[PDB]
Amino acid sequence: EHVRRDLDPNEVWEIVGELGDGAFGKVYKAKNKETGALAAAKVIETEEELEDYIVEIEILATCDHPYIVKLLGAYYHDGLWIMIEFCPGGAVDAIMLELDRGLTEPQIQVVCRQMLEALNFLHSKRIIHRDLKAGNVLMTLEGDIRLADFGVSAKNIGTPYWMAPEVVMCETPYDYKADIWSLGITLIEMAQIEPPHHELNPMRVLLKIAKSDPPTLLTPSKWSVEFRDFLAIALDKNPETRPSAAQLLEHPFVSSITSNKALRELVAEAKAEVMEE
Amino acid sequence: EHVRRDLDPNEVWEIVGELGDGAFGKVYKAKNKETGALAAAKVIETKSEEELEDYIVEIEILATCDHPYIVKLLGAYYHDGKLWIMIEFCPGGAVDAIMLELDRGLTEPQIQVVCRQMLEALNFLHSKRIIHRDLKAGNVLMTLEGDIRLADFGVSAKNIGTPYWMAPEVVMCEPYDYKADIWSLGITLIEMAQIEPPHHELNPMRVLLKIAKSDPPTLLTPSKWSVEFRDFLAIALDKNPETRPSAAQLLEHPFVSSITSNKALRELVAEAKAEVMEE
Ligand SMILES: COc1cc2c(Oc3ccc(NC(=O)C4(C(=O)Nc5ccc(F)cc5)CC4)cc3F)ccnc2cc1OCCCN1CCOCC1
Ligand SMILES: COc1cc2c(Oc3ccc(NC(=O)C4(C(=O)Nc5ccc(F)cc5)CC4)cc3F)ccnc2cc1OCCCN1CCOCC1
Repeated sequence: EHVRRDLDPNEVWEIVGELGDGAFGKVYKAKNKETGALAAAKVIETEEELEDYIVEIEILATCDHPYIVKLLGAYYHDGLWIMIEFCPGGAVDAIMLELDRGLTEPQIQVVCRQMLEALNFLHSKRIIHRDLKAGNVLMTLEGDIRLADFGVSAKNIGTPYWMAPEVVMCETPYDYKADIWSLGITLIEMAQIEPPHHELNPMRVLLKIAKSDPPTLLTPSKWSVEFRDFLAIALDKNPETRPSAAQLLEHPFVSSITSNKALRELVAEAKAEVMEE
Repeated sequence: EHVRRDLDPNEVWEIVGELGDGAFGKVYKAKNKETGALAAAKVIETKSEEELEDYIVEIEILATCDHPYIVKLLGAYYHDGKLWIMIEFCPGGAVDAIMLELDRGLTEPQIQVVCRQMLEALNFLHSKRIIHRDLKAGNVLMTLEGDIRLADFGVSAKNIGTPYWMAPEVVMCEPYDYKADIWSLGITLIEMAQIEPPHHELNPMRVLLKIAKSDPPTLLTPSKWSVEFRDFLAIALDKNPETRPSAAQLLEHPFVSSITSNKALRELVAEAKAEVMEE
C-alpha cells in the first residue's frame, strides 16, 4: 500500500478540537506544525479490516476533483489517521440545523449542479458512492461543495444456464443509477430539511419505499416547474430508464448556472449565527 | 478434520488413476496405504495467499455438512505449494458424465429419485443457512447403492449506506434468499431429462439476458412426462423470490412425496457400469 507507515502523527499535526461526536467515530480538527494548514483528522480503531480500509484511501487518492474533499495524508502509528482538507462551512445538514430552515431553490441549484459534476467524474472512473445525503456534502468559505464519504461505501460466481432471475439482476454499465436516485432524494432533503418518510424507523421505510409512488415536494407552488420536472425525471424507479449524470447536466434546472454566490451567502450567514450568545 | 500442513500426503495415500482433467483442476483416484478405502483427491496449486484462504474456508464448510446425500470429507493437506482435498470415492460419477456415456437422458422415475434426494439435501443445507448457487448435473455424484452425493467443485458460501437515501433496486438486492438453489434445482431436472440445459444453443454471454427477459422455461416434449412432472417444474420456476416455494414445501409434493425406492437409480448405475466395459 502507498500509505505512509513510518511516522507517528505527532510531528506533523497537533490535535486542536473535536468537530463532532458521531456514529462514524471521533474526528478532530488539527493544524500542521510547520505550515499551520487547517485540516480534519479521521481517527479509526481497527486485522483484515485495516486491509479493507486501505482500498478506501486509494479510491480517494485517485479522486482528484474540485468538488471532492482533498486528502492530504494518511499515517498508521500507535495502533490509522486520515487527514482531509478542512472545509470551514461544515456539512449542509449541520448548517440547516443551525439556521433552522431549509435551503433556497437558488442554493439547491448550485449544490445540485456541483454534485452532478462530481458524480459525472466519479461514474466516468467506474466508481459509485451509494451514500448521498446532506451529511456527506461539506462547504468551503468560497461557496463550493466538497463531497465526502463518512464511511466505507464507494464500490469499485456460478454457471450461467442454471442461474436464477434475481442473481442476474443483483450480479452483473447501468449500475450507476443508484447515486442518481439518492441525489434526487437529497434535493428534497435540502428543500424540506428531512428526507421522505422520516417519521418511520429504518426497518419499515425499506418496505415503504418499494410499493409507494416516487416522492414529491410538499408545497408545489413554492418551487419551480423545472425543479419538479428535474425531481420527477431523477426519481424514477426503473434503472434502465433513469437518466445518467451527464444527461441531467444538460437540463435547464442546472444548465444555466454560472455563479456560486447563493451558496457563498449561506456559508457567511451560518458562520454569523454560530457566534450568537 | 483440520487441514494438515506439515505432513506429506504421499505417506498417507497412493495415486492410482486420473478421473478428470477439468476446469477446476486435476482430480486423481487414490487409495489409503493403510486401509485402502479409496477416495478422490482434488489437487490445486494455490496462486496467491488469499486464494488458499478462500479454499480452506470452503473445506471447513464441508466439514460441518454431515448428511447422507452429501459428499464426505476425509482429509485435507497442504504441502509443496499444493492443496489436497480428500473425498469419499463415488463409483457412479457425475450424472452428466453418465448421460454422455449412455447417450440418453434419465427417466422420470430416475429423476424422481434424484429430485427427492436433492430436495432432502437442500432442506438440510438451508436449515444451516448455507446456499449452493452452482446446482447442475455435474455436481451430482452417484454411489453403487443408487444414492445421490451432492458436490460443489466450485464455491458456495455460508451466512453500507442509509436507507432513506436508498433506491428501489437496492431494496430488492439488499432471509428469503435461499430460493436461488430451488431455481437451479428445477433447471437441473430439465437437464437430466433432456441431457442439455435450457438455451444450450446460445452462447454463454447471451444467456444472461435471455433468462431475465424471457418467461420461465418449460420442457420441450411433454408427451413422455406427466402433468405432475410439468407442474413441479412450473411451480419451481417462479421469478419472484418471495413466492418461490422452499425445500420443505416441495418435499410435500406428489412428484416426490410417494417415492419409497431408489431402485430406478440403482438400475442406472448398473447399466452405466456395464457400458464402460464395452469399447
Ligand atoms: C463534522 O464537521 C467537519 C468535518 C470535516 C471533515 O470530515 C471528514 C469528511 C470526510 C472524510 N472522509 C474520508 O476520510 C474518506 C472519504 O470521505 N472518501 C471519499 C470517498 C468518495 C468520495 F466521493 C469522496 C470521499 C473515507 C476516505 C473524513 C473526514 F474527517 C472533513 C473536512 N473538514 C471538516 C470540517 C467539519 O466541520 C467544519 C465546521 C465546524 N463548525 C461548524 C459550525 O459549528 C461549529 C463547528
Ligand atoms: C471426475 O470423476 C469423479 C470425480 C469424483 C469426485 O470429484 C469431486 C467432487 C467434489 C469435490 N468437492 C470439493 O472438493 C468440495 C465440495 O464439493 N464441497 C461441497 C460444499 C457444499 C456442498 F453442498 C457439497 C460439497 C469443495 C470442497 C471434489 C472432487 F474431487 C468425488 C468423488 N468421487 C469421484 C468419482 C469420479 O468418477 C468416478 C467414475 C469414473 N468412471 C467414469 C466413466 O468411465 C470410467 C471411470
